Amino acid sequence: MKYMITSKGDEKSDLLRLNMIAGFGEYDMEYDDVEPEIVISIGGDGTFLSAFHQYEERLDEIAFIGIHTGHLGFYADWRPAEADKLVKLLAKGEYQKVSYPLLKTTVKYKEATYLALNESTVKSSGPFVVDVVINDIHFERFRGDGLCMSTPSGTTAYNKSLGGALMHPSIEAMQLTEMASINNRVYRTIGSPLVFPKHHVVSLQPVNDKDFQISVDHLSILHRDVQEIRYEVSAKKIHFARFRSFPFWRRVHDSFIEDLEH
Amino acid sequence: MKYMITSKGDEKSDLLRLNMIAGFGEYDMEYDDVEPEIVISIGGDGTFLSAFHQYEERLDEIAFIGIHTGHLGFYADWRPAEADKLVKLLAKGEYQKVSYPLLKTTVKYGIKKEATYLALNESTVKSSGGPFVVDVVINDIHFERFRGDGLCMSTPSGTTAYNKSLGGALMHPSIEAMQLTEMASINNRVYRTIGSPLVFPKHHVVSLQPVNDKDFQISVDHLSILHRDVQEIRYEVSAKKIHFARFRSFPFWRRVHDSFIED
Amino acid sequence: MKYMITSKGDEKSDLLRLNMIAGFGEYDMEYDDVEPEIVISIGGDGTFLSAFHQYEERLDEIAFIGIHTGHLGFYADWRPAEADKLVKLLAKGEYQKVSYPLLKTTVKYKEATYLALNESTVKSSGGPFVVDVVINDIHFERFRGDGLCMSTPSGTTAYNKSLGGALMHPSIEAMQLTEMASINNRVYRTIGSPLVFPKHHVVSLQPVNDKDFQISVDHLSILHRDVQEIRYEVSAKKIHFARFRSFPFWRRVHDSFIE
Amino acid sequence: MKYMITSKGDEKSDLLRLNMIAGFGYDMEYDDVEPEIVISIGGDGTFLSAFHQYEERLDEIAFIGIHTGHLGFYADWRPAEADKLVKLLAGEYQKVSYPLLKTTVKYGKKEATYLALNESTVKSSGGPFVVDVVINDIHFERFRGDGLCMSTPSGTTAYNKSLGGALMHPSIEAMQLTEMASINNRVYRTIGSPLVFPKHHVVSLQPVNDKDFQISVDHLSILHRDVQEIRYEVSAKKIHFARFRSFPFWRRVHDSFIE
Ligand SMILES: [N-]=[N+]=NC[C@H]1O[C@@H](n2c(SCC(=O)NCCc3nc4ccccc4[nH]3)nc3c(N)ncnc32)[C@H](O)[C@@H]1O
Ligand SMILES: [N-]=[N+]=NC[C@H]1O[C@@H](n2c(SCC(=O)NCCc3nc4ccccc4[nH]3)nc3c(N)ncnc32)[C@H](O)[C@@H]1O
Ligand SMILES: [N-]=[N+]=NC[C@H]1O[C@@H](n2c(SCC(=O)NCCc3nc4ccccc4[nH]3)nc3c(N)ncnc32)[C@H](O)[C@@H]1O
Ligand SMILES: [N-]=[N+]=NC[C@H]1O[C@@H](n2c(SCC(=O)NCCc3nc4ccccc4[nH]3)nc3c(N)ncnc32)[C@H](O)[C@@H]1O
Repeated sequence: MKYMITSKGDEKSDLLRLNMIAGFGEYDMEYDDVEPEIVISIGGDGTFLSAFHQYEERLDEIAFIGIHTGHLGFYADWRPAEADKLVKLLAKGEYQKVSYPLLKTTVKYKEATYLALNESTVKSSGPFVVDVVINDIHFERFRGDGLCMSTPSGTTAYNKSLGGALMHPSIEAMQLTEMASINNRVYRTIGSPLVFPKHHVVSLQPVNDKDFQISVDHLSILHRDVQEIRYEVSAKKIHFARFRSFPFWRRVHDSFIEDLEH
Repeated sequence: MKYMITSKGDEKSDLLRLNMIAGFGEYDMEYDDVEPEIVISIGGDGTFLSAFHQYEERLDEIAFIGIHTGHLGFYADWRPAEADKLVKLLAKGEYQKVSYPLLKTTVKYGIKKEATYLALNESTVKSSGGPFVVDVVINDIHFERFRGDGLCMSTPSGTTAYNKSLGGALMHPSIEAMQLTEMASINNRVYRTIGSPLVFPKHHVVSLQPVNDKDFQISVDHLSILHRDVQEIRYEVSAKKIHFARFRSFPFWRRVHDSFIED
Repeated sequence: MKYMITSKGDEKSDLLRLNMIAGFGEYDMEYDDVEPEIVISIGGDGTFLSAFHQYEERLDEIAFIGIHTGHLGFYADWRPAEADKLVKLLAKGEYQKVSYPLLKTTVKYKEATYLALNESTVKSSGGPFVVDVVINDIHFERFRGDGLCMSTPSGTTAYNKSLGGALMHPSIEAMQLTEMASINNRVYRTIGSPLVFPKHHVVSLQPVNDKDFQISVDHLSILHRDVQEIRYEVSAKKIHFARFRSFPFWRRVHDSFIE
Repeated sequence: MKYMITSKGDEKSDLLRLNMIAGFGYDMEYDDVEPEIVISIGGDGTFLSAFHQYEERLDEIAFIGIHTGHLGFYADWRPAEADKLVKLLAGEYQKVSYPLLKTTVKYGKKEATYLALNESTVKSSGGPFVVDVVINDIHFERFRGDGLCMSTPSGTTAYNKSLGGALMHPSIEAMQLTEMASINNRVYRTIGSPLVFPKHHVVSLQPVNDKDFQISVDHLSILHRDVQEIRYEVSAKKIHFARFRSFPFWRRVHDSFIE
């Protein structure tokens, strides 16, 4: 079937990319970059995030595959030495598909919609002060650096560094974590990370400042005259192609704990 | 239908209990503390915790109701003044049922029989005196070697309890999962731990296996007893769920708001 | 003696400033913004930091007084109405001096020294922040996250607290280093815990690849390019406060975060 | 001079112990009653016992730590260097002193005083732990949770570390307070952040309802009934180490947690 391969930029990612295209030359797989069914990412998680947003409009007919050139990633779980096996396994078209939940970021000032794979942070452009609304009701009023709404697969990313909990991707939910919150007498926050299920809307409403630095995954720009920032578990899901059992907790173990065989 | 009422023990709770019983008497409601279909807890979350474990063999045929006599609890929603409105909505059967996930705790010993436990809040494992050292095995795969005070596995509804004090994340009780939080992990070179709380879905099994000491202080909610000659402690989301009689619409996040932020 | 008064810029601060100078000249008080011995800050903690950075060269000859026009701060403690008796006591020279430790920040590439009253943070200029933490000419860890924060004892109740740092009394001559979203994994293992360093201890931050950092000293943040080394140590200079009443540090902490 | 050696219990410690004593068969006499030099073999736990065993004469005793297992913060030296320590001990060495924690327990009778090398903790006797934290005769917060930990500077790398506390260099004469599973709701509001108190500061823990507490001092933990007040302050007494080579505190922290 149709496929394509993305690259990080360095010689290593480019060389391996050309190798796989050559390998698929002995199989009935039409190389296409405008309408593929199998997107392969070579490099790191950042490279995977780019490939996701590059084809976020066709997540329905695309199974993503990750290859890490450097250290082991959570989206890039295939080794460069296993590229030969990858080509032969991809040829038959035999693979189970695994779907991960996504985050729907809606900004209201014209309504814009963004799909997050890892997280969607909201900072200020001075002091960051907003009001957290959960399903059309007041929960708290945040003051600090910002807020981070993470996906299950994204819990191991920025969410982890912010003290958030690690959540298995089989769970369809989203997690809200604080970023350098100041818990004084005036601005009281929950402190603890908050995990929201489907059909739950987290609305971030401004207090006095309308300019907020809204970021989505690997993309961070400045939005102007913002009135409301909505968050909910998107109906859209990213599909992966598995040929080998590589448990999510193993990837967590090999990343943060230890990797004895490497 | 059959029902029973549990009381905290104080005057206000016992007083409210007697009047509710008399209230149900004016309808088709039989008092039965052996096989109740409805269990009403009057007091607090701790009192509600006792009522749960009192009928943990009949959770499939029981809809629980909580009434707080003091401060607001996550299980005891109803106000004592709403007891009159409660006794009538129950008699008519004008209510829906909501279910929260539970935690299954299996304790295996040396070959003596294993013992299983259900938790509404959480289940914790600590040492019997010295250092607490266990191997955390996730789905038959080793994850970390833990050294510290203990480990806490919490239910979704139990996240607002001991879990939160330990730095755990607050989960919505609709989510079928379980959360593992550390209790003062040394987290060094020899005993490297994840640090972050772990949220496990259904059909996932967390195995705690002894390294040296085989005696552990195992706690389930309010109950905490010493277990000797332990070879394995298994955690997994139970297939059994606790059922709540729903009348109003009290948001879980509002209860969190009223308890930790402001009321 | 030779004094001066700084203002936030608002109407309330400027009015109270003029109402203070008028009562100042009523006594033996020569206004001097060149050789001051008493600096009165009117506004908030942010206004106080400005008054501090305005006279870093002569900190050993100046006693500071903070008056909050807005909310109560750890520096601006005096009330807008308590400025009446403040004029009298300040003229007779009865106040006691209280000294707080300061943080020295040196950027290396000809060096560039900075003094901080609250803290000094180092973040990346866009990409990931990866540096090597060197304690006393010995490597301690390789950090990868949003950045690091070296806080003064008096600055612990500020940004340091938000980052999970500890609150230490300003009578302790030390500096505290806290992490900013450390990834803390295999190849970038970090201590996690906030580190408190005494005097004569030097914390050197060294780049790995990118040498462009967003160095921030208190209220200002400069995008330093071509950075080779960032050194932190407890400065020999200390800020002096004119003590009139008795307002305990832990009491100020209680009023802020505990209600 | 007079000396003595304590053992952990395992064969690795007792065998190494007997080998060292034979090495002083110099002008060194084995005296466990009035020693001038105390050598601990095993781990930090073994060292703690040796400390409390000779807390009567801390001013005239230099301690040496040897770890048969993994590296400790008090048990510095590896058994491979045990021989070189013998020749060096028989007296070319300096003396390093670490601060200690004084714990005072009042009842409702007399009072009890204890010295801690690592930390002192106070927990409940079964139910919820609820106390009032009083700093210098001034109320600070009403704590509710598992307990509170007051740690020495050298004890920060122990229980304090696991509780999310800050790491302090043992040259800083202070004490650190950390929380144990604080519920931190609207009725029981706590600071959350660890608190570092200097000398001459008294932290008083006062009961609210229950007066029975599980008070621990280092490795010892006993139940105290009818407690009226638990006072914390930096002790005037210090523990003396016999410094041989140069093993920095931060390097020792690195080898424990970073590696
Ligand atoms: N790969 N990539 N590109 C973007 C992804 O990086 C992840 N991320 C980020 S991006 C948010 C940000 O403000 N970064 C500021 C500087 C920075 N970016 C980093 C990216 C990776 C590791 C460290 C970083 N520090 N920060 C952190 C952090 N501290 N620890 C861990 N992961 C982070 C985040 O999930 C984002 O999706
Ligand atoms: N006064 N003044 N100006 C500079 C002071 O800001 C204090 N600070 C800062 S400055 C870092 C920054 O630029 N953060 C972006 C969002 C922000 N800026 C703030 C400034 C003051 C209070 C809260 C802020 N949040 N952040 C935080 C934070 N999260 N919690 C607490 N205090 C913070 C810090 O102590 C510094 O000395
Ligand atoms: N060695 N020795 N024995 C006494 C010392 O153990 C230190 N400690 C303690 S004692 C507190 C306690 O009663 N914990 C429950 C059982 C326990 N003891 C331990 C000792 C070392 C590591 C883990 C432990 N868990 N806990 C912890 C902990 N989690 N991480 C690190 N160090 C701890 C404490 O500093 C005390 O001085
Ligand atoms: N009856 N009854 N209640 C039992 C419930 O107490 C909750 N819990 C516990 S029980 C564990 C324990 O033995 N802790 C030390 C003594 C204790 N018990 C408490 C009960 C409530 C609040 C604080 C407590 N401290 N600890 C804590 C804690 N630190 N913060 C918050 N909640 C806690 C836990 O969810 C358990 O289900």
